[PDB]
Amino acid sequence: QVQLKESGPGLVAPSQSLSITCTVSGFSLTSYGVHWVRQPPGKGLEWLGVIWAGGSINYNSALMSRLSISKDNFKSQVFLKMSSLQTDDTAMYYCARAYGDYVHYAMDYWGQGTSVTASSASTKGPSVFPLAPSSKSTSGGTAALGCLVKDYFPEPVTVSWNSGALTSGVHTFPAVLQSSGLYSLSSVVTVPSSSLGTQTYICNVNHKPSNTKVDKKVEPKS
Amino acid sequence: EEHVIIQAEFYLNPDQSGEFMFDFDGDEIFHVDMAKKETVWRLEEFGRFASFEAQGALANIAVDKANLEIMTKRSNYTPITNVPPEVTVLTNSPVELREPNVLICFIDKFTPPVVNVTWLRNGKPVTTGVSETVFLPREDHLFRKFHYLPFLPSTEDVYDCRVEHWGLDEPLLKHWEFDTSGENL
Amino acid sequence: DIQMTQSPSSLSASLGQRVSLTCRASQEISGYLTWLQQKPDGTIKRLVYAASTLDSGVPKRFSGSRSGSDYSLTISSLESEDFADYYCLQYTNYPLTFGAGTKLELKRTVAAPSVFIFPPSDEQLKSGTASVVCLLNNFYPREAKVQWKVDNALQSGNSQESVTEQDSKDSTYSLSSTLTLSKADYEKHKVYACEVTHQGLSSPVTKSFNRG
Amino acid sequence: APKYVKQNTLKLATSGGSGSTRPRFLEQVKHECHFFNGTERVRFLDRYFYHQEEYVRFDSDVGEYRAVTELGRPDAEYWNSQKDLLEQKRAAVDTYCRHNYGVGESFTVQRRVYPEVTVYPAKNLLVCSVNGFYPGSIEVRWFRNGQEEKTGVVSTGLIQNGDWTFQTLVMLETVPRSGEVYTCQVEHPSLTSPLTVEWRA
Ligand SMILES: *[C@@H]1O[C@H](CO)[C@@H](O[C@@H]2O[C@H](CO)[C@@H](O)[C@H](O)[C@H]2NC(C)=O)[C@H](O)[C@H]1NC(C)=O
Ligand SMILES: *[C@@H]1O[C@H](CO)[C@@H](O)[C@H](O)[C@H]1NC(C)=O
Repeated sequence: QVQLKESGPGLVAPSQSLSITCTVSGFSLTSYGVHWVRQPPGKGLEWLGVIWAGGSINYNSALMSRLSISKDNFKSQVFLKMSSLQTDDTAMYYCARAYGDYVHYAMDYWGQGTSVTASSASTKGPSVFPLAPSSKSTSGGTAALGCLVKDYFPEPVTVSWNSGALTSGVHTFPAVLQSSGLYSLSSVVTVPSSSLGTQTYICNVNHKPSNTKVDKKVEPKS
Repeated sequence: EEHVIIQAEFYLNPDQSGEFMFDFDGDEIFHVDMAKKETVWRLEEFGRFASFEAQGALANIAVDKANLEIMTKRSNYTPITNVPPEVTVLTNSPVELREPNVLICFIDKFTPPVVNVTWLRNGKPVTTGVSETVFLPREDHLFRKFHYLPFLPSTEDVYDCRVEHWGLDEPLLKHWEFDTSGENL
Repeated sequence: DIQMTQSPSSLSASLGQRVSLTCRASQEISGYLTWLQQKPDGTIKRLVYAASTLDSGVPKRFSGSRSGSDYSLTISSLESEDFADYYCLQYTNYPLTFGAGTKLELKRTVAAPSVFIFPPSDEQLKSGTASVVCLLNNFYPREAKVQWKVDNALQSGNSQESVTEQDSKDSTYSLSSTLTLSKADYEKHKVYACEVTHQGLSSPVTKSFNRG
Repeated sequence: APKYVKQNTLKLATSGGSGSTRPRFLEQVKHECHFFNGTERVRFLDRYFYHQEEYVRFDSDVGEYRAVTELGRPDAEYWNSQKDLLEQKRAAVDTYCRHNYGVGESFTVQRRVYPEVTVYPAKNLLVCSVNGFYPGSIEVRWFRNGQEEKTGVVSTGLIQNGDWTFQTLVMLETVPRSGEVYTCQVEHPSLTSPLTVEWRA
């Protein structure tokens, strides 16, 4: 029932505006307040602000009014505006619930999180190259196939296997920052070698900032 | 789990407030009045079907006081967090003009078990005709309380439950009005 | 601004064991402290609020406590799901300030990595670049050494790796070392190999391909 | 003639140092009884608290006191050493839980109170108010022209009044149209037959 979900642009150029919305369901924005928290990649958590049930707002002084938090009770969604975006702002933005209009009401339910990257670089679709199983007898009955997602910007990328059906024994690796400044990652599955001629292994890559959705089949070459 | 019968006691310092009450699925069976030293059935009928010696409940509060000193010392006098209350105001039956009704003030999810509650008809304190429950125990081990005010609805009367608690900066005013009955829900 | 400093930074313990985090406040937060849990996928679930008030869907093994300005989360009977990142949070006055965190790791028995190696794809070769990938699957501990020898020659750069989180089921890590060359620099050799050094391996395991 | 029986609160173990708009200090004790399949399986749970933190707890399923925070270890160790003390706490499943169950079964378990059902529109959505019933096991259904509507029902949940009665509001998110006949159906153990209340445009 009680749910909060963030939604906003994946890629915002610097010196522009960042507008994120926290659509909530399960409770009324006329009795609960909504906080804003961001988490830079690898670093800790930073509190941004909060608009309470009765509309009173408290911002973090460090943010130098670059913050504008508004609310629309009837449409049950909270808003967030960041101005004068610098490279430091690249992080993951959350929202959380709190009762009443006083700081001593602890927050409880959190959102899923949304990624926002502030860079002048353009969005680029990923290139999906297949990692063939090949090998020989590949140990005693195993097999390793996988997909390689190379040269994309920015994050994130979501990799399913067999349209989600195959999940057991899957490792999708965290991205790395290539020398060019783009990202690159891979996803692998460990499947029985006997099933290499009697099961189809496709990987589905979704890169929302470039609307790139590629479905590449990984067929052995032996 | 079908039913649960809880015997709940607590003791608070320096206020020296004690409580001894029974619970059945969230509602109070009876509590022992510390002032008059008698059992107080939440619904009066109960007393016709059962009894309880209230002097035995006092001995339990004595041990509670003892244990509280032990605990307080064994924690280097670590205080309690003033956990603010959660307050909504609703009516017993759907409001109909000129029909007897009751305004209920639901105070929930707070601790310490100390609160000032005052009804306000049109901005003025309501003196007589108010009932109130003892502090009811929650399962997250905070507290919950009920304050009642029977009334006769009209369009010329606004009400407010004024709750003061140490977790708050200012008193909490929850406003009720005939035009806006179910709005909060 | 109040300062929140969490003590155990990278604690690592075993299953069915008791751990304890310490969060200490520069000023007095007067009991307004919450404990948060962040599984690696981003999910943030609240465990304890107001120093030691247990949230609804939290087992009784989780336990908050306070002595002075010292706040302690104590997870008893450590179970598999209880291994994630943990933050502490003050909310006595704006601004709200978080602790630094605490990576909690499930220590298990040693596991040797099964080492696989992947040739570059035909699609990638045409594009003028080439990437060879070496995968070390289901190993423990996280500490492992991977080395690229091209034609029996140790390569230094163009070697970028990536480790996963601890698997929720089998509690092992996985590593992906990717060596990148140009289509020109690729066709200039024949033997590409991958040398893996780990605790569970008696001696380095080397898988290799000869472009054929 | 029926007498409730109290559960003795046990003294802690003397074992601590010292130190120091006024700070408050709270100690709670909850002797709770849990009943399953009527009176067949009974779990007793002699719990001791400090503020909102559980310190030490006896479990009838465990048979001895076990600490819930490290500060409760002295107390759990002190109490389990007393041989006679543990026997009473183990027999409490019968001595105290079952005894107090039978004392109040008439007015607690077997307590039935008719609801009062009321239908009105507000906000144009339709509300089915069901007030003053015990117990809380209740099912409310919305029918739209003799066709149950399992889509659009936002129930406010069970709302405890505090006077051993519950209330609840089930709202149906439907355009009232015209000539249509909406019906609210209430099933409750205090009734002999499912109540229905109609409302026409
Ligand atoms: C209940 O009301 C009393 C009286 O207003 C409050 O006691 C006062 O507390 C202030 C500090 O908050 C003191 O300066 C006054 O001297 C106190 N007056 C008396 C008569 O004691 C009390 O704080 C209120 N309780 C709650 C929980 O709000
Ligand atoms: C409940 O108790 C009765 C005895 O009164 C027994 O026959 C029945 O099997 C029990 N049911 C369950 C689910 O334990």
